Order: sequence, then structure tokens, then C-alpha cells
Amino acid sequence: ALTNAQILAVIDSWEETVGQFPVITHHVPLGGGLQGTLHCYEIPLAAPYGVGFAKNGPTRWQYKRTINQVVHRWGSHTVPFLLEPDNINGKTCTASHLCHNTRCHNPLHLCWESLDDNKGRNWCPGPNGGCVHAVVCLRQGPLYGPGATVAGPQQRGSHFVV
Amino acid sequence: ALTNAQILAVIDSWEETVGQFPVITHHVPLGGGLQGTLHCYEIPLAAPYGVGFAKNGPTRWQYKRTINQVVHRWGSHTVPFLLEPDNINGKTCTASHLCHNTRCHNPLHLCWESLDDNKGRNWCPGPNGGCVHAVVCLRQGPLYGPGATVAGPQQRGSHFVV
DNA sequence: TTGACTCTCTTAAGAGAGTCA
DNA sequence: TTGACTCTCTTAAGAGAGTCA
Ligand code: NA
Ligand code: NA
Ligand SMILES: [Zn+2]
Ligand SMILES: [Zn+2]
Ligand SMILES: [Zn+2]
Ligand SMILES: [Zn+2]
Repeated sequence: ALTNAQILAVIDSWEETVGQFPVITHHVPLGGGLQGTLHCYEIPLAAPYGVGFAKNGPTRWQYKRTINQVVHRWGSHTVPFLLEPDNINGKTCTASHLCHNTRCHNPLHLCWESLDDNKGRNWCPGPNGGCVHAVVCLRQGPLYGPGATVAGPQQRGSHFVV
Repeated sequence: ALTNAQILAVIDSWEETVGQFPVITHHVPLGGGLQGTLHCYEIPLAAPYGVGFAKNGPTRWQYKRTINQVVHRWGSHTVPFLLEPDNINGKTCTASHLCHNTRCHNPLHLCWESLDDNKGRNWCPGPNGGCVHAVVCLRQGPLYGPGATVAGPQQRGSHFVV
């Protein structure tokens, strides 16, 4: 809600509830042939999810609180960042999973960045494989690698140059 | 169905027409602080576009040929790949701009791969900066770099560990 | 047969809001 | 007030198909 105090109270109640989500250990590629360990705080697969939480899509949730007799609602991963600018360079800020685990709500696994920055982490080589993200990745992106390209650049005639 | 010879004739007429598009020289980052040059064959901004070409969206075009009284139509960048498999690993193949220039129809700037592989090239460090794509990138991706993250991982209390 | 328009859809990273009990 | 559902939208890499002359 409007006040900084009200917003801090929302963040604090969100952290307390998510802090009681099951903690699931995930071993992850870091790049450079190295492996690390992340501890994700995972929202349940089915109701009930936790005080204030409800599922609006297969892997989408919202957090809601009643403040001054009014319901306030947010995307479930956006709550840590309610005191931050909601845009950057004219692009909407989004909650970005450094752990690439949508059910996870650990704020130590989230950052707040453009949708392009968010998406791009899927292909990052990782913190031990050459990540250049200023807010560093926690793991190699799940889609990093050589790809599976079916056909490369080609021409039948002689009209084109690279 | 169109014979392989009929499809090759379609590819040949497409190449003939695209080869007459304006050829624009672009200097581009290759990664590793190096600069290279790409020559893009750019479809016009407004009609007429070229024989067989029409615009179906702000940056979407189609190629149309009528063979034995049947109208055939393809996405304008898919024509080089009409003799290739159209899926891989259960994923639809898509035309992927190695030059990251949507109006370009140079077939030496296109490859044929899943939408995930396609998107991921936006963040590649490039052929002189560590590209691991088996079909190698022609340039550093336009979105490669440190990013512009507004807020990083953080908690107010002590409920979480990474 | 062809050109120049029209419309909606896919994907996978993300969102907002309404209906009931 | 709180819970458990329902619906559609955004973005930027990509698509298929209809109408008219
Ligand atoms: Na993400
Ligand atoms: Na692309
Ligand atoms: Zn996590
Ligand atoms: Zn990274
Ligand atoms: Zn090009
Ligand atoms: Zn690459």
C-alpha cells in the first residue's frame, strides 16, 4: 500500500510465509565443469499455498493483503522489489529467477530487471564459465550450449555474400 | 504435392528476387573487442517489396507463388529451408537471423533451428568472444553484456539462505 | 496469378484483474 | 478477510490464413 511502512510490512509478512515453504536442495551446473548447490523455497503444487498466496496460472501466483479495508495484490515474485523503480530505460522491471525454478520464491534467488535481461540468463555460461552479468548468475543457464541447428546459412546460386 | 524440383524452382526464384534487394553494409561487433562487416539484403520498408513478397505484419512478410493453379505461401525467411526437416527434438524449426536484422533476407545470414536456439543468439558473446553454437554466430548478440539490473537478490530478515 | 492489404496464432520468460464461498 | 479458483494480457523472437480486384 501507499506508505513505506505499509510496504515494509508487506515485504516482512511475505518473507515470513515464504520462509516456511519447503526448502529443496538443487545441485546445479556453474559453468567451467563445476557444480554448486542452491536451496529453493518452493511454493506447494496445490492449495493451500500459504497465507496470502493464490494460483492464477499453471506456474503463476499472486500475493494479496487487506490494508485499510482495501485488497492489494501483486505478482508473487514481485514483492521483494516493491520499493524499487518499476521500470528501467522505459522497460518494465520483472522478477527474474536466478535459480531458473519458477516455484521458488527465495528472494536470494531473485533479481529485478528488464524482461530481456531476465530471458537472457537462460543462455548464460554461468558464474564459473564466463558470466558477465553485473548482478551475477547463480548457475549456468539451462539452455546454454551448442544448440541443435538443422540447417545453416546456404545459397543455391551466386547472388549473396556474407 | 510440389516436387523437389518445383521446390528448388521456388528457392531459385526467391533468391533471384532477394538478390536485387538493397544491399546494406553494416559494421558489427564480433566479440573480443573485434569488429566485422555484414552485408544485409534488406526488404523495402513499404510496398512494393519485390515479386512474390507481401507484408503480413509490421516486421513479418510472406512469399507467394502459384503453381499449377494452386496458391502456395511461406513465411518470407523460411524459403531457403524448404528442403530441410521442419522440426528437431519435438520443436518447430524457425528462421534465425544470424545478423539480427529482421528486414534482411540474405540466406547467408539465416539458419534453421528451434525458437529457443534462435532467441538465445541475442545474448551470444560472438564468434570472437566465445560462441559455442555449432552453427557459429556471425556476430555478438545485440543484448550481450552486463545488463541493467535494477535490484539484486536481497532479504530484510534472516529467513533465507542461498 | 499477382499485389497489398486484412486478421489471428506460437513460445516461454513474464504480468493484471474478476468470480465466488 | 482470506482462500481457491476463473479469465486475459506483455514481450520479442517467430508463424498461418482470408479478401478483393
Ligand atoms: Na528467468
Ligand atoms: Na533471432
Ligand atoms: Zn530458487
Ligand atoms: Zn550470467
Ligand atoms: Zn543480414
Ligand atoms: Zn553464438
